[PDB]
Amino acid sequence: ESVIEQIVKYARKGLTPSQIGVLLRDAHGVTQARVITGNKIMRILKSNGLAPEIPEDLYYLIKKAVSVRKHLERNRKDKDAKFRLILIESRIHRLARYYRTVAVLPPNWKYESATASALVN
Amino acid sequence: MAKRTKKVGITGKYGVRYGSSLRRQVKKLEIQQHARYDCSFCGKKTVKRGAAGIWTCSCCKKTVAGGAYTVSTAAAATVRSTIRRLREMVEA
Amino acid sequence: RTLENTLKAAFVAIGNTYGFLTPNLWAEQPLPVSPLDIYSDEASAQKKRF
Amino acid sequence: MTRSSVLADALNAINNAEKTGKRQVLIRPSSKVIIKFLQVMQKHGYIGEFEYIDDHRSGKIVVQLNGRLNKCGVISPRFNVKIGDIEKWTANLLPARQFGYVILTTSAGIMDHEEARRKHVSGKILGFVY
Amino acid sequence: MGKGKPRGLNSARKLRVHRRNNRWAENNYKKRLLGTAFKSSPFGGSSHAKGIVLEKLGIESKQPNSAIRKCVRVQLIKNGKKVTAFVPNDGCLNFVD
RNA sequence: UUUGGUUCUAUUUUGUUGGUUUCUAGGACCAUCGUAAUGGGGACGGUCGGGGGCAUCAGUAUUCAAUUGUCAGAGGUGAAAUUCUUGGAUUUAUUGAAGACUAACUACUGCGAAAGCAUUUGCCAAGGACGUUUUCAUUAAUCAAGAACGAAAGUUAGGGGAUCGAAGAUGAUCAGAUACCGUCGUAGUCUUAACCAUAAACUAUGCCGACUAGGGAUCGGGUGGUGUUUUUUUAAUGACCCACUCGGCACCUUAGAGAAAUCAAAGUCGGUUCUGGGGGGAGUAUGGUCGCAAGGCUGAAACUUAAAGGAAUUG
RNA sequence: GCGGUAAUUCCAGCUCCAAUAGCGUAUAUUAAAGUUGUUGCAGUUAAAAAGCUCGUAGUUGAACUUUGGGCCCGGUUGGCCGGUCCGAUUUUUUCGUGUACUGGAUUUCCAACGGGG
RNA sequence: GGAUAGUGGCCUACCAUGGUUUCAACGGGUACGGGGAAUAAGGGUUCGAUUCCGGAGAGGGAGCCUGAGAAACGGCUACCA
Repeated sequence: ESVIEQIVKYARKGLTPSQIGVLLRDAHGVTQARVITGNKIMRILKSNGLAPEIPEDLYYLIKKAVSVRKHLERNRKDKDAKFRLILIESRIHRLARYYRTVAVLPPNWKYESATASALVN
Repeated sequence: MAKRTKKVGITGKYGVRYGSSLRRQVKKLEIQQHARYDCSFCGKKTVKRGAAGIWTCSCCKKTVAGGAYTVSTAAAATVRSTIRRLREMVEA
Repeated sequence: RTLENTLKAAFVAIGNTYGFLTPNLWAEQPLPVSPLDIYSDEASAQKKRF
Repeated sequence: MTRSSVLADALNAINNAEKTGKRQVLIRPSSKVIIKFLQVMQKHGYIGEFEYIDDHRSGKIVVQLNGRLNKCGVISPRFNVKIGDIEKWTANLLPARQFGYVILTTSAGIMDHEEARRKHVSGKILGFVY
Repeated sequence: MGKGKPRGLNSARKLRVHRRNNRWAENNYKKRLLGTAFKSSPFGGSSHAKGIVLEKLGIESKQPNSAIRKCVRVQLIKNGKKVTAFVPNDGCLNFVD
């Protein structure tokens, strides 16, 4: 039903893997790729496509947390007065643990990386 | 850690006495002098204290001025920003 | 107990706890003792008019 | 957490509120539960608006119930994905005496207490119909 | 409902068991701070008089007695009048007022 | 799964054991042939703010200072005095350095997990909103122990130190004041470094989820309808006429509950944890852990009492 | 809480009576006391919401099953006697005694079952 | 390996350094454990005992003969009370 409506609107299977496929190989951004086009076409992808193989995604969540952490770590080293911000460092790093428990259970190498992937990347 | 409980750092030298406050200061400056510091130039965690106020990089061999105990302080960093603020405005 | 006899009920073991005195207990009691309204009678409703 | 408890309480409060009907989201154990009660005729029917390919699933429940009062005097959740009561076949505590039934979820399918004795049974009580 | 927990499983339900034990207000296994015992016979040789309470008045005649199960406390004498001699051994009930 | 091979198993036809070799099922090794290997949070675009840290910058004090000018008071309160005061004050004008705070603005107001946070202004970087239907497609939800932050005031090193300001100094009160009241005054207030782990940390309402009444508009965005102000005249908005949605807010305000007073949940009966004990003894003893210490956490007994308490009434 | 002089509570005997070959009193224990709450209770002001958070060992399980089957269902298989319950009856009676019957959680092994977690 | 009627760090050589415990181990205190006893409508609390059953003793403790069987109240050895 939901998938069928978009099937009439778009154009057709085979073509849709190729259109999406380019943007992803360029550099990640599953959400981005997806807002381009020709949306009526892109709309079908969850509804029909399994979801592609990709670098990043499970890693993205951790990657961003570490990205943010380093910047805040300078602001904790300088002046101590930072009472609000510090908890945020504690929230983000930790939001990565919180995701890390379920995300570890289907695949291999998420277990080794995810522990390590605080304060490295 | 060590076989230590709290944290001596230096303290064992003293033996027993000296007191919490006195030994704490003497711990802080020297243990932070010892702490691996990145050289500005290479970026390797080279810097060691050659002497009081003398800092040297093991890799590059550039030697630099700084605090006696620590490579750097807050104070020195404040001075550098204000001169730069003055300098910027004059230049435009 | 006296209240039960007059109600024209002979035997009911009614576990009233949580309070000593008396006007509040007597005040509580007409209220289960007037609205009955729960099953079989509920089925019996259908029929109307004055 | 669940949705199941919300269903029993929303009907009982509504009977008191005096209303045309109910709408709520259904959920998976919650749709399975409902049907049994109707069969004993506490409720005329229910229909889920959009049974197929939909995010939530929402159930419009046809009430039995006003005009004058109702049918389902009290639906009060004892367990209903709430709290972890247990019943044995032999150990049957229940309120009401008789006028009312108990719903047990069992290995076989659902049913009333009285039918459940004829099979034998046990499970966990969902709620008490008085 | 129920009780707070669902009785769901996997090493739960254990928490409430701890609460019952901490919590029991009165005196525990028996009491023998001082005391009990159906006759505990103290031989006493102090006869004295103590006061009573704040809102009344009166002055009871009492006799203090030293117990076999070592303790000296004030004991009340029941009945009107009394005489009590050599020690003697007078057996006490140990009721609470 | 069908169909053949290659290795293992393999009574055997042989009294017998024996030496020597396949194929059939099963297992193994496979080729042929013939079907699957599968699905709250984030992401992008975004907006507010008083989210935090640093810098910049303003003014408005008073003190201090420099200077004016000029007499006999000023200061302060119920009343006074202490104080200040002819060596020229104070009040007054202007200018500088210092100097703490952000009046007016700031509102039933907004934001941070909370504690809290308010000059404008810049720099780095977070977070909740919406709107998307992109990803995990229910991924989730709470949690003793663990760990993090945690006002103020204490504490400690070092800089600054204006009014203020315990303690403490004189004065008045007054029977007594170490009191309120007045003057004076130090650590403190403040800054960077490091500790404290507590408050009437309050929304006296732990936190997560479902339903269950409306009503006035407040802020953010989004769907806008509509035109106007308002700009400019293709055109789109900051506010607005005028609805709707989403999240918080709070009041106004339900009736089933709430002792109650009240609440709209503290309602109808949830997920989960901590924790309660009649009051005084007691958030105390003792031991442990932690802390520089203050003290904080953890945590009662002999004993004593016929009450403590809440709310509502009538004096 | 009675006794500050005409005491309904002392002290003496009449009377009234609960109970009655027993009776209360003390101690121990339990009910009531939903006052250890599972059934059966509180945390705005009653003792009591942890200041708040980040997470876990451990509570729970998001739109109609299908395999397996531990928790599930459905039928059979053990618990001494004594005591407890139901009756004969037996000792002049009777409790005792006495016979016979009826029930027993739990666990074992076993047909069969598939909502849920 | 030895031992014993027979399990076996029960005991003992050598090699391994282990194994348990936030689901409570180790440790401390408690005015036999089960079958059962009274409560109370049920639920649970309480009680665990003299009797039945199994366990442990004989003033305290260790060892040993005899005998099928004893680590023995009515056996010894023998220190101590």
